[PDB]
Amino acid sequence: LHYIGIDTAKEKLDVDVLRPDGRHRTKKFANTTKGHDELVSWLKGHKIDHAHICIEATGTYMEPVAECLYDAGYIVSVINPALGKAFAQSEGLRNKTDTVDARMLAEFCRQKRPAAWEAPHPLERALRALVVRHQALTDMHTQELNRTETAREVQRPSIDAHLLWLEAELKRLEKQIKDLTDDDPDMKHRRKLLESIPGIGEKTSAVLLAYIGLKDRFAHARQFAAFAGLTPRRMSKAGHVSLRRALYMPAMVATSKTEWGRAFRDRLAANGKKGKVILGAMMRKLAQVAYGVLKSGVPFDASRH
Amino acid sequence: LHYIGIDTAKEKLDVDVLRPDGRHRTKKFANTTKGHDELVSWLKGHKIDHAHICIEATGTYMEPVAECLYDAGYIVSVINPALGKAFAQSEGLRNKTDTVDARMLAEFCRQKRPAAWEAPHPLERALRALVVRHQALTDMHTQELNRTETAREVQRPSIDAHLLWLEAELKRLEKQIKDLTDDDPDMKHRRKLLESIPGIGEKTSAVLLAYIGLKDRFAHARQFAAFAGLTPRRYESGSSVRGASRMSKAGHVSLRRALYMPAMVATSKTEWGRAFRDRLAANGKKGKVILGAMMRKLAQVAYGVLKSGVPFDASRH
Amino acid sequence: ELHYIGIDTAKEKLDVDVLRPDGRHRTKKFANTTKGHDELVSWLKGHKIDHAHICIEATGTYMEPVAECLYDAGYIVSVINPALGKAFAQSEGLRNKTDTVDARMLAEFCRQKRPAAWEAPHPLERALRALVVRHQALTDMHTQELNRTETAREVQRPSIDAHLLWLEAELKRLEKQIKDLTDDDPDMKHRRKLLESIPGIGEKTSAVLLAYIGLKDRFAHARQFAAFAGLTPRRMSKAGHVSLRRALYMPAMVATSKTEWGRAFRDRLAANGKKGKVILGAMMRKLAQVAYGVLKSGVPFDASRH
Amino acid sequence: ELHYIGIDTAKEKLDVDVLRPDGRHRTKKFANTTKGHDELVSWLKGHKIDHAHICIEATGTYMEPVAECLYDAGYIVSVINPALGKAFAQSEGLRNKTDTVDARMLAEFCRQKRPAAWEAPHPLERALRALVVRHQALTDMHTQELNRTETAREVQRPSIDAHLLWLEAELKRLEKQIKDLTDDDPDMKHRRKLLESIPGIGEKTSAVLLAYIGLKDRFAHARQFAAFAGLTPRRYESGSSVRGASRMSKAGHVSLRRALYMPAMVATSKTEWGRAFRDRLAANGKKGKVILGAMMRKLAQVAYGVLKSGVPFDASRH
RNA sequence: GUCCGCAUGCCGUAUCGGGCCUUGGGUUCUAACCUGUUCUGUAGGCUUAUGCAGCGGAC
RNA sequence: AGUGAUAAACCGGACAGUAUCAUGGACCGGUUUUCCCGGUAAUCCGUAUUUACAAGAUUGGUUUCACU
DNA sequence: TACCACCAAGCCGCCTACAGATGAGCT
DNA sequence: AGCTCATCTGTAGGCCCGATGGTGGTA
DNA sequence: GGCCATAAGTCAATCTTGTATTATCCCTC
DNA sequence: GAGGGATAATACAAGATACTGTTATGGCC
Ligand SMILES: [Mg+2]
Ligand SMILES: [Mg+2]
Repeated sequence: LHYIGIDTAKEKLDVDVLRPDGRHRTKKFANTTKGHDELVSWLKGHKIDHAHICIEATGTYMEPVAECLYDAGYIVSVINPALGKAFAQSEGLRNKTDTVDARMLAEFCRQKRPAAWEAPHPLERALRALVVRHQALTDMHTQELNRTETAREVQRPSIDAHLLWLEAELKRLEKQIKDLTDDDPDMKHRRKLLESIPGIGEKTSAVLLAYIGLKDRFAHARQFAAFAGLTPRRMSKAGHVSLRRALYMPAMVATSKTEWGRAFRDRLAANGKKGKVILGAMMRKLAQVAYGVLKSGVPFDASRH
Repeated sequence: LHYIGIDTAKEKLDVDVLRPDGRHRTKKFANTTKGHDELVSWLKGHKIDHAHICIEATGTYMEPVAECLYDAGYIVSVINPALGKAFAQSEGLRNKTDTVDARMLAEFCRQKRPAAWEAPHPLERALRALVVRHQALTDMHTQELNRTETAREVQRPSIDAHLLWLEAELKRLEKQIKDLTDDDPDMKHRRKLLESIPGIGEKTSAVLLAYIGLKDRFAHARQFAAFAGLTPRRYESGSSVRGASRMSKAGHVSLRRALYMPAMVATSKTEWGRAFRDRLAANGKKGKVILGAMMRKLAQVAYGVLKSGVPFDASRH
Repeated sequence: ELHYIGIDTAKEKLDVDVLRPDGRHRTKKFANTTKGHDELVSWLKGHKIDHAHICIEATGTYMEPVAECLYDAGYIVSVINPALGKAFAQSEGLRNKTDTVDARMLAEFCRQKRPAAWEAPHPLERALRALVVRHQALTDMHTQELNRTETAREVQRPSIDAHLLWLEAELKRLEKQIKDLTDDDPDMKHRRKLLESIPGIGEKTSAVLLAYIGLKDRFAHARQFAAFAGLTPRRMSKAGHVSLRRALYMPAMVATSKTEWGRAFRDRLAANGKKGKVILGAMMRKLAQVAYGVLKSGVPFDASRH
Repeated sequence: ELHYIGIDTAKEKLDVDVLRPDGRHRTKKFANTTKGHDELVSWLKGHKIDHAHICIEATGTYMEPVAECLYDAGYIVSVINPALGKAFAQSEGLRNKTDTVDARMLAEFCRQKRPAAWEAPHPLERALRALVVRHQALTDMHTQELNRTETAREVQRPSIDAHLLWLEAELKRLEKQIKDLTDDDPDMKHRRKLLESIPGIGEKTSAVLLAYIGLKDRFAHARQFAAFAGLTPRRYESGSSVRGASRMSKAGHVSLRRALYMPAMVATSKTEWGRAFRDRLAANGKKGKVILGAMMRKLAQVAYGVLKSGVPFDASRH
């Protein structure tokens, strides 16, 4: 088994093979479809038919080659970049260059032996992309709302026109998301179970499903809550902001309007916890119950809480 | 002469009068048209005819009251908020650094006697409003344009549609600005003089007018350079202390923002610009340091030309 | 007919800025020397300046001679805390810092703020403080070498031991020098005896307190003295003499632990639910206030009042 | 066959964690005493642990005796830079319970990395470094008092003058004690003579350099000794976009880095080979202190070079 | 009711330190070239939230 | 200490933002310092958007409960 | 009358000015 | 043998630990 | 079956990669 | 003569004040 490290850039790839005997092989490639073919050819050139490849999450510049090597039939791992930086410091490295990083990643692979990566389902990729687009347009719509507060009279026609455009466009995406989840019989069913939870509506169901996916990729619900950066360490905040920000207003709706939510708020209030500390706790709980309900395959039963 | 201070908020006003004798008269008001009428009456109630009012520039909530008192005929000073905080710290070592109350503003007014404020011409306000809007739409366009780079294919129809809208809207505002400056013969002429400067185009001239204004508010061109936050901040003391000169940045950000690309166009493509670039480069100045220097020069020539009242002359450089 | 004068000070040079009643400025630079200081007094009297308020920032000890020179000439002198000067320059909206700008900034500070006048301290006050701060300097150095013995290699120990002996001997020499100083003067002898009467204050703390309070009662209220040490909260401000605050911590600790009036104070705050160091912080402030109080009363400490 | 052991050391206690080949752990705490260390060795020999690789943090003087003990017992001992330990913890997960490193973590550090073996210094190497470090302490105290002389009150001056005389005498005594140490050892005498042959390196710097280089040549290349002193430039590059500015890394012994500044200033100013080097970089757009930083690195590298070569400084090579 | 006097209550997390560890990247390849801003120090200044409560005195 | 179970309990302060304010040090002519008066589109002192923007990554600690 | 162990727990200042080191060539 | 002068904006990471003074109690 | 008001409000995740602005010159229909 | 593309610059640090929106549910028409 060889151990390969790839540093990624927009234009180039730096590759570092670490052979069983211990010697290295290094080569640069263009980060293109042609270059990716040159890479696989080069590996099979040196009779490397079994290898574990390690690569940092670097924008979306690492995604094409990761899929290419997965299809060629290698074990690919796409590591969190923060681990890589810490590992470099554990190795005592005194420089940051592309060839240094590529070699560092081969060692990371060998020593740590990280979990294998799997390309998401096309529908999961599509759903995620729409949910991310929807958040962007909501942010822009909120920016333009803030402006109406202090807008001059001459500025106001321009702002009103943009708000109309943004509202139509948000409405269009919400339909595109609905059509996506309705077509797939799995997603249609899984979304309806999420919405059974009091506090989770149309919007929050789409975001949860976009990050949970189709299959059960988490073994336990507490892992999903960790993935969202909601577990304490203060909250770690080591997880997707898009997922975490989506849960805040549902947390308020639950703690206030819903029966099971109030119960949680009251118990924590009795122990002496402040407003946002309870909301923090409820965010984590919603995440954890969301993954719970899906595993069960059964509508939200309030009796358990 | 009385010295009044007004601490402003969205909803409420807080007023503190300082009498010549030294006694105070304080009263809170609503921040409404009705509220502002009570204030003027309450001052004229206590036979306060001549006063110097000092308000701090918190935003658009304090503009109506400032205009109200200016019309009532009092002297109004609208002060930079950072001066207020600094003044409080000059008044003692153990002062609260999260408040400047109406009393503090009355003392500020007495000690410093700040320069009088003047309500901008309706035409100047309109121009500044459109220019500020244009910059906001430019920023939103840049955001969406950055997103095209890495966008997923399902996202691209949405982003493309938004870019078309934003481009059309930007083009509408540009025409709306042009129509404003053309309809006033003072602005039409002043804008033509600015655009005679190599490196100043349609977009930059509109910014420069919005801040320079109709009248000549500044006595000297160097003051306008300071106003934009472009002059180098010297830091020297005795023999030991020798800090490095840097751009002060203590000035209007929207001006400072507008001049960086003009500066880069001047030093690269124009004769008078390259001349300046070469001299500083010889003297050992780095690339972006020369841009900073050219930004200040453009500001200072912009004001100079308008004073001179004649097109840009290269012979002066 | 009062002029306003600002002086920015350096090791070598002075930068003077006279602001006249009519509102115009006169400026000149002088050497920071005895000869230079005489030229300044002459230059002022050559412009017919008899009355003037002079403002100068505390800048090491490089401004102490000129401040004394002008005070003798009959001018009003203010020595301002330089943190105030900086804030004022910001309030004035200045965009540069030079020796010429600062001299002009200080003349305006003088005109606008009209700060309190400065009084040159008594030679005895000036000597007592000199000895006390030197004593702390040696204590800090002794503590350094004492830390070193913990982890010292064997070959280093003869050197460290030798230094500890020398420092201990020197510390006794100063303690005697301080005792001799506050025995010759009848006023200091009485006042030092009054301070020691407080349970929690001994030989060392008494001399520190006497150095900062001084001979004459230059504070109006007790909390003013507590603020001068930086003990009043705002969480403690720290905006005061660190050498004075330093000196009260261990006195505070022995007071709350092994005195009647201290334990009484500790218990009161313990009942209301305060942490250990919060009570010490509180006792430091209280010790400062009582110390000042006892002196103004002029009678030994009485526990009844607390 | 090989076990991996981590030890977490405090002043009073030792926490030990043995990682067995199979994967199970053994844990037992000990006193940080001579009795404790003998108990530890017996406990390992109890469980038939003959070959092991122990990993300890370099926290100071409290961990040195147990390291000595285990080295003599015949185990492989590694004494790691604590900053590596903290970084290793963060490489194991994103949301660890604590940032603290424990004996278990150290045993895992040992397994994954197999760090280089530690070697107990020679008594004379230990003596020399101790004296040199004492000399730097007294120099700093002497500097303090010199600064005070400037702005002292006249009543304070008798005390400051007295202390200065004492410190001057003690520095002089301790310099002679260093000279007597190196003169008595024929190896150290020769190596010190070689270092002084370099223009820019005198008595004070040669002693510092020996204290960190030592009797035997531990570094494979001279550039590694420059890295050891923290004198090499740290590059920061990625892709087209990311491009930081190279600065002195400073990841290394401050004592070395402190010692070489004035030699570098003497070399670039007064010596033939150092003026040559100054002039070349000054021909490029390099500032004074930038050139000084470069010369500091060069002196470290040449110092180690000359010792390895075993022959006095040859100017021809520069 | 008002104005002063407080060694009063409420508010208060001091300050100085010490020791130890550190085996670059690229190149024309290791005492060469490109890439390099040391280690620390010193002195001085600091006048209430009397804000609110108590308590005492005067009118 | 390891393994399994967990929609329970203890630990938990989310994101995104918006608007607005800013009159150099000095130099060149008079006076013969500055100030003041007159002049400054020149020279020396300058690392923009006082947080420029975009994208991607993130599989808890512990307590109960079983088994070794 | 002189000597000794103990209290608290490691969690945060703002400014205005200053200075030293070592080694090689020159007196 | 003693003296002078060469450098000026600021910015590595971690882990282990100790002393101060004054008083009541003890010898 | 459709529309509005309300709940919280002091302060602090880590990294790996990218790109825009305006105005004048220059080349192409 | 109008329309569109290419181009210049790169280590980062260092002022204040006033404010607002998100979603999902149980209430109301
Ligand atoms: Mg990378
Ligand atoms: Mg000064």
